[PDB]
Amino acid sequence: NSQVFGVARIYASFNDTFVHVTDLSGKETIARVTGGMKVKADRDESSPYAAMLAAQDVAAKCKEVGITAVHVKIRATGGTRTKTPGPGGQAALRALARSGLRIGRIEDVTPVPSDSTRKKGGRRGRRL
Amino acid sequence: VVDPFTRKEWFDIKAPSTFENRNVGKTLVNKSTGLKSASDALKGRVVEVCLADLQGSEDHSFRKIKLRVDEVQGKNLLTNFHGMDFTTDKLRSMVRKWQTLIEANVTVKTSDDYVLRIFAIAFTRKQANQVKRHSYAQSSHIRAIRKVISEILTKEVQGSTLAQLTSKLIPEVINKEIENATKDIFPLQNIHVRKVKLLKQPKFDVGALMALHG
Amino acid sequence: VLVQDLLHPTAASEARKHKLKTLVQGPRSYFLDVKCPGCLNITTVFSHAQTAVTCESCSTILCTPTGGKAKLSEGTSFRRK
Amino acid sequence: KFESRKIMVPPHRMTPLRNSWTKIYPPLVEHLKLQVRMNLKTKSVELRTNPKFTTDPGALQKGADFIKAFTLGFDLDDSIALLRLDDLYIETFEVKDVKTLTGDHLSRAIGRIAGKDGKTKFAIENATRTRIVLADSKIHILGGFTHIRMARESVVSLILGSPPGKVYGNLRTVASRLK
RNA sequence: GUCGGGGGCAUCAGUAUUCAAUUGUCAGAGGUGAAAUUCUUGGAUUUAUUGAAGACUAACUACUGCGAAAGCAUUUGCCAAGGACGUUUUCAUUAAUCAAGAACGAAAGUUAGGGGAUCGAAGAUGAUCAGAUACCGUCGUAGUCUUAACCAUAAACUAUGCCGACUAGGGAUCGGGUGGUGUUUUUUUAAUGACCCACUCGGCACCUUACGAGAAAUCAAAGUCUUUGGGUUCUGGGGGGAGUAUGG
Repeated sequence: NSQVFGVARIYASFNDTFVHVTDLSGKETIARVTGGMKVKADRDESSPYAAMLAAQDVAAKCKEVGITAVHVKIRATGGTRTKTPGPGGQAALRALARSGLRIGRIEDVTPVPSDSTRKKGGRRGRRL
Repeated sequence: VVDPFTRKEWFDIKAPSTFENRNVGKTLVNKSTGLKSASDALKGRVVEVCLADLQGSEDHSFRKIKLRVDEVQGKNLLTNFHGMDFTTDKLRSMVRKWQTLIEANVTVKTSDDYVLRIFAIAFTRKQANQVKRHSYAQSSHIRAIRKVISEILTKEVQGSTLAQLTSKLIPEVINKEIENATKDIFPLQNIHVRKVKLLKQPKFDVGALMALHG
Repeated sequence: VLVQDLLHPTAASEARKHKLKTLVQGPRSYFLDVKCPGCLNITTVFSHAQTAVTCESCSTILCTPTGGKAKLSEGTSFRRK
Repeated sequence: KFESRKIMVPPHRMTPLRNSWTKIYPPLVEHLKLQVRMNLKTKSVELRTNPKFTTDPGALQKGADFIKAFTLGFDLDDSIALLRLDDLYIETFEVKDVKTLTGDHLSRAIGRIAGKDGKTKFAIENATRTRIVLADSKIHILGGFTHIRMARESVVSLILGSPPGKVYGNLRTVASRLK
């Protein structure tokens, strides 16, 4: 068909971002290895350099089939931390726009929870 | 590991016959060796997409469908209805500073040896004559709204089949027992019914539909 | 307050202001001498009743007790004082 | 055929939205040929495009953030920079993640971020070249990736504790070489 | 009649949490300011499905509501009391505090058990360069959660013992009581509910000119005290030495 929909994640985070492009199911992970292939550095990856170019690891791997339209999908961590579309998590929305992979969904899969377990740290600070 | 080349064909997905758009797009199937792995991947899979696709309405209806695929018929896949939820886009855009949420749940062995868990949430209302900042029910009436909604999700699943539940949602005849048989307490607005979790089929039958073919 | 005795104020200003705070004490509620629809016998229930009146002819519960004042069953003829 | 994004509006941001309409579409609908619909009862911020409303690849990416970033507390002035850089991003906090904060400890560790008459907030408005909004716990940053690294390390100790003058006295060890 | 995130006994749901498996997989992630600590071609981590445990009910969450205090926020059933309010019901002074005496008691800690999910004082590791400063990171016995019991410590603070008297001045609150030839969906103009204008007592608050104070920040009580006395209980006498020695 002309509109053969896929589903593309984003995985908004720091220190890297992950790209998980298979279609509609949890099988075979077609345009997926790990979206951190594209630096020569230690951690310089939440900058759009292992992030905006990680969608160009799959810009050629999506067109192993040739699919035009996917479902974009912001994802947070899943847990208890700070959870939003962040600086590594616009970039997988950035480069999928400019690579011809069309715009789908907004489902930030994370708990905005009704519980909160014993978090990472003590009374003197968790994060920065 | 096994046969790393010919894991490639395209099988589509047929919508359950109560909706409009059957042919909703091809997917890459990797199984030519053995049609139980091409059955296990096609007898229980939640394939969630929008209700904008199925019924036809410009909202991704907020209501996207857990849609458990059932059976194979040859290059086309037999399906029924499994469940539904609210996406956080409309669920979170409502909560003002001064209202009160009302929560409910009903689980009951329903009519096919199926156990349906329906979540339905309600919201208080600044009435058109309301000059309060707020709307808090006189918290027995926070209970009394929650205890008289308790009959509506009971009868409207005790009387229905698996087909009629989604068909009582497009003008929401369910609401026309919500807003006509719990309105007798406090004003409510922007009220909905949330989730259709059929998690417990405590009986899984054998399975040969032949009537929801499409 | 400037020059008036408090036998000589504006009178009804403090009259609804919570009975005992008034210049002397005078109770809030009232008496009623009313007759049921079952006997036409004058059955004096108190305005702020606490007792569910069984009829003197029937067994009908001709009032329902509520705080503040009670809630009668309709059919009671009223008149003044 | 039709091609759509869709977003709603949180209802504490409804009230800064319907009075902020008159000059958000003339910076959008005379350059970006589209149409959007505001209303009063369903809160639908509906923006969709077409092949006839040119479907070039990098055109559905940064044009939404003229109002999608207005809704998170920012103004209409800062968020045009999405269409200037490929390293201009956002940052959203959640204040109950820095520590286990409760009570007036979430008011004695908010007031020491804006400062006395905004004079710590204005001081961060000359350090990281950002905009930062205090809703209650929403704090949002339009920086540029190394600015928000030093904006995440700008509220390193504004909450958990060091004096605010020592944000430029003690933390000048971090606020110089501003690796 | 209300009221009720009040307290207690069972049931019970949540986003999911991490842990466990199936299942999908095919060469990177991890932090901190630079960095240093680990898993996997005998399958990584971003996928799809079912359980144990605990947490708290996130947003609605305040000009909040309550409870002796410590305290308490999602349902349903169960148990008394309380608080308010109404009453032309009953005792007719049964009363206030408080030497002695007795309950309760956060966090932490103390014995004997249950789980052992979450992080994690100590600790075992990697740090890592002189003390840009040592903030980092990772696992973590106990502990956090409970059961039969202690302990009797807080900035247990509104830094103000408890019963009295009056005054300001307010628009709201919440718990009760009322209905304007009082305005609309509709019980039928003011019904379920909720309203403008008024009125009452309960709890939580605010800010004005400060009459009164205070040395002063400020306080409608930290007042009515040199114009010194409504009632009652426990403390303080310069700094230390010192809440130390000694004894009970």
